[PDB]
Amino acid sequence: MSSLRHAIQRRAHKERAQPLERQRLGILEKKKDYRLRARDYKKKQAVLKSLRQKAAERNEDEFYFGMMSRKGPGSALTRGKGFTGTVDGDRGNKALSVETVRLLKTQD
Amino acid sequence: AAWPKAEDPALVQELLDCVQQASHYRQLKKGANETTKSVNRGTSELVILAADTQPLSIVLHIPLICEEKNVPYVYVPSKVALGRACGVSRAVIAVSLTSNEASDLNSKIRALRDKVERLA
Amino acid sequence: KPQKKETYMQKRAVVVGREERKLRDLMQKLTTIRKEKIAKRKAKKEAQREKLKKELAEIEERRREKQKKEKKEFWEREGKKRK
Amino acid sequence: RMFAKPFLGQLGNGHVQGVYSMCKDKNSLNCIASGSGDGVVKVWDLTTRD
Amino acid sequence: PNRKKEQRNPRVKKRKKYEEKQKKLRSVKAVYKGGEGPGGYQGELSGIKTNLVKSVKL
Amino acid sequence: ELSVRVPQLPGPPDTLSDWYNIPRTNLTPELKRDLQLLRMRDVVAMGKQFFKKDNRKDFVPEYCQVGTIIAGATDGVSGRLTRKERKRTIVEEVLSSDSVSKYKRKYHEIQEHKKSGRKGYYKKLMAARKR
Amino acid sequence: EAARLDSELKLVGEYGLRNKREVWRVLLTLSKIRRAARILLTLDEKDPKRLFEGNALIRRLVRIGVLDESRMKLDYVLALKAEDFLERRLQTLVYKLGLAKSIHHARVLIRQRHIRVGKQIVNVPSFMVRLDSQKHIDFALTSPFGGGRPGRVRRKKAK
Amino acid sequence: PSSMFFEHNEALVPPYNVLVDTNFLSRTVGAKLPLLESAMDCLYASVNIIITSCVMAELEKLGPRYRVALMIARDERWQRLTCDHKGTYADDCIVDRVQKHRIYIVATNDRDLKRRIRKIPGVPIMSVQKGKYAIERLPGA
Amino acid sequence: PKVKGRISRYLANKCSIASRIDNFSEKPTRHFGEVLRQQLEQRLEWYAKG
Amino acid sequence: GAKAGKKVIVEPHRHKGVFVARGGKEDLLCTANLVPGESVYGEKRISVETPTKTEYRIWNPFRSKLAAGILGGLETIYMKPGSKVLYLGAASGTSVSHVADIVGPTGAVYAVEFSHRSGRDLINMATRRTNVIPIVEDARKPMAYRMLVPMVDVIFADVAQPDQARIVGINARLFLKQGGGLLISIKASCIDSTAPPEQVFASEVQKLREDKFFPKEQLTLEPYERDHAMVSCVYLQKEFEG
Ligand SMILES: [Zn+2]
Repeated sequence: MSSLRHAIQRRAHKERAQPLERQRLGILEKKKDYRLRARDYKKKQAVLKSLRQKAAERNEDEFYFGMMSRKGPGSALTRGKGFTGTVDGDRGNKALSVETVRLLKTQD
Repeated sequence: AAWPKAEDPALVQELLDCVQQASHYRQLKKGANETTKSVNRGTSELVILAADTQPLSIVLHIPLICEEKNVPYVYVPSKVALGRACGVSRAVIAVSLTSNEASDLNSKIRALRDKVERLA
Repeated sequence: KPQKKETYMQKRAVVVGREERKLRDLMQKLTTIRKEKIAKRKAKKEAQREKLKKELAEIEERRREKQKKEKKEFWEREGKKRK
Repeated sequence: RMFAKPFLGQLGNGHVQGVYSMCKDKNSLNCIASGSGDGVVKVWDLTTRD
Repeated sequence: PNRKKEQRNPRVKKRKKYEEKQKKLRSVKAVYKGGEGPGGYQGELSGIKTNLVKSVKL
Repeated sequence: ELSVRVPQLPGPPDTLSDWYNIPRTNLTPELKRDLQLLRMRDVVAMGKQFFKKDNRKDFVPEYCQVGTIIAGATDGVSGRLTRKERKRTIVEEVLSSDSVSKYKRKYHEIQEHKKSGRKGYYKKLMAARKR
Repeated sequence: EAARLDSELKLVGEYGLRNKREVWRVLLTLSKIRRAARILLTLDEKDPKRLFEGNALIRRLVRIGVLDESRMKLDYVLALKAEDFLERRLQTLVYKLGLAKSIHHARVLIRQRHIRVGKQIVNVPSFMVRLDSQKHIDFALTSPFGGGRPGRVRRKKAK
Repeated sequence: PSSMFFEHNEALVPPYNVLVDTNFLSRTVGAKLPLLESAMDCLYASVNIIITSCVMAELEKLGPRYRVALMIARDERWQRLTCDHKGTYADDCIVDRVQKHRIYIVATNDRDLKRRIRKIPGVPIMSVQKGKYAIERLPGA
Repeated sequence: PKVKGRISRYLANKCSIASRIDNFSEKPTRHFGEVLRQQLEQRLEWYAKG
Repeated sequence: GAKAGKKVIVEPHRHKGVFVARGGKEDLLCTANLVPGESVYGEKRISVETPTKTEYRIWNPFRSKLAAGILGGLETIYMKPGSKVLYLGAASGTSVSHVADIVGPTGAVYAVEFSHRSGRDLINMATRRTNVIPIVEDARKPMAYRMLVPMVDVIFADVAQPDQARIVGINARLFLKQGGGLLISIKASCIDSTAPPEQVFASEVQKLREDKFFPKEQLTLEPYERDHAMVSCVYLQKEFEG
């Protein structure tokens, strides 16, 4: 049980460190750090597998009405060197009319 | 002017005996300013006021705060007897004896303030 | 995309004073200490919640064991009555 | 038949044994009395039935 | 096993158990603990919450 | 005697009729700083004084009014802020008070604990490998 | 049961007792006194047994200072309690008379022989102090709070 | 509530207020056992012993076979707590009363009401155990 | 110093006595204030001997 | 502490007419001042210059059992602005000023004091506030002020008497509307000094129920006063107004 064990039965076992001749390579990854690494990789691969399923089973004739108010991801040919697959969003700025810029420049 | 005046038949001496008991128990504040500060801090359980005071307006000003805080007050007829009962070697005209959560004096306090509430 | 040119609404911005910058820095420091304190309190409460759920699961295991024992005692008494 | 609800109340705690005699006051309007089986009588006032 | 300096004396253990169970009581109910101080009324010193009803609904 | 009337025909309430007309909050940036300070007043007195945990989603109430304690006539020697301490906002009083170094110390401990292993650590590991 | 554990812990904390054996000891003598009071209430009023035995019981409790001198009925003798008995103990009387700073300080003083009850020093903290003997609790003459030698750590320091 | 130190009710000091249920009352008349005398002999203290109108209602709703227990309940020297609710259900009446005020000793004998009032901290349960009464969760007795 | 605060406390005591005497009378008097002013004057003479 | 000159903000409470002024390290309770620019008994008050005449006055819970009950957390206090309040036990008019500041100019507070010098202080503060009328009479005999008190909505009862339930029963039989709110402040050491306070409170609640009230809330206002309770009850109904 738990009362049938001495304090030397309860005593913790220490963890060894990376050798000092090899400490420049980083920390010695043990089971806990390996579990963190494996959890992050399995999570990222699960998201990527779901994205690959969604890109495979895509209707080529789909029509949402946000397509008339968004700029598409395009291709590398149409966009150019600045091509990421992400749809570009708006930063909030807008082209500003001349009367309001006349007001702002009088204030400045 | 002192309408809750204590009468003779073994109520003044019960009051002064409880006063001496509380003064031994260190649960008692002496003098007009200390009675006033104890009533305004609300720790007071009962307050004894002398009635033989040269001009009585001092032990007339204390009952207003006692009636505002609703604590019992009672006049004993001798400030010399009140000082002798406290153990002061001076004449005391106002005595307020406080409350504590654990004592055996509080039974005397409770019976005394029942008699005083019947006196009022 | 992080904008690289400086717009006119960024060029015309007023340089803020010293007292308002001291108030801004104080508000930054207070909001960070508040966020760290809230995260610590939530971690402690989640630890207490998981300990409570462990002990609740142990109590439910004991309840299922006593329920099975009382069920078998009752049906052992009734199976002799229908025999 | 829906609003036929005839029970209104009960005078006090009642008696200990059963009520074997009772009599109203024919001059007043709220004076009742009732004498029980253990020989105790009670005078009730109908305005305060508590 | 190794036991505590508190556990070697049965009075001091029951002193520290009462000090911490009187401390756990203030976190549930409200103790009186003296009225207004000598300084007066410095406000309700730890918050006032408006949408909290703490009365025993009879 | 009897005159031609003036014809005066051309949402949420402005003033509360039941609370003696508290005006609606003019949500200035100073009042917003004051309300953030009031929801973080547990952090301000750093553990010396804990507060009732009132945590709604919006800390700004609908009706407020920024006032000033005038005077208790019984206490006026130490229960009275001096001229060099009567400040404009509440955040200015918190900053003029002490333990701003205590806030900075706790902030730098939090900053070390949050920069503990994120990316400068990995840049240092990569440099020590490449050397 | 949790009610018994919390009640006995309140007694052991509020009066600086050592264990629950002292609580059970007081509860046993209180139950004996209260059983005698119930047996005397069984009889009718103005029976000579109830009259003289109840007067003996009430005079005994008033003389040992538990029952108050105001209330002297056998119903209040039934309404007696263990908080009143532990209040009549000596250790809480030293704490309430203020010779000691806390109840554990009072137990420490009574153990190492500083206070005296009347004439003789008292080594036991559960000494049931009577009402007549309540006033004569003070520091003994051989104690450094009473007089005589300045004491032990004082002697080692003044050498 | 005030006077509650961690499931220890400090509000109950003698004279003990004891609520009586119909099961306890029928069984204490059935066991040839005097009610106030046996309660005082159980607690060694002066009881005042109360019966709600739901309890009197259930004793009256039981037939004329229980007329003796009805007269025993209708003894005059006991307090009658009038109830202001609808159903005349003694269990919920007793539990609501005890949950509000919590100064009472509940005297029952049914295990359903006993398990229902064991959940709330600091109420003793008095039950007749064929020779005398027995008080369950009172620490002073 | 100390004598200034001592005279301040004594003056506060006698001013409290004078305030309650002048207040709680119906139509007040003069001679009790005269007595207390003589007492303050003889104390002003008393502190000079030292 | 809550020093003079600190900036606080003043938000409404859950109750009507009461506000809570919070700021910095101390949140306190206040009511809108009826006569602005003057304190009654030397209390701290709160001036806000609206974008002058607006002032709030701080409500001491250690001095007034109503503010102690509000900070304890009563479900309602029955006194909205414009509701008549009969105050019994209006000793010197300290909390009566805050009740009058709650009920505002269109309400009325009938403050009954028995002693005469407390009556002088009450007549002074009711000279200041024109909606509190002072009645120097014994609250045990409500036939004296039946010309003065019309049928009020709320009764406050802060009398420390052993016959407190009978006093409130006859005063509410004479001057309280059908379904009338009241708050009674029970002090156990003055009701029954020997008995435990929870038993004293249950006995006083039972006496009110015999005197035809229906009790709906009860709190022991413990961090402000020892062995005190505040019982809220409705006269002759179960709901408050109708
Ligand atoms: Zn019922």
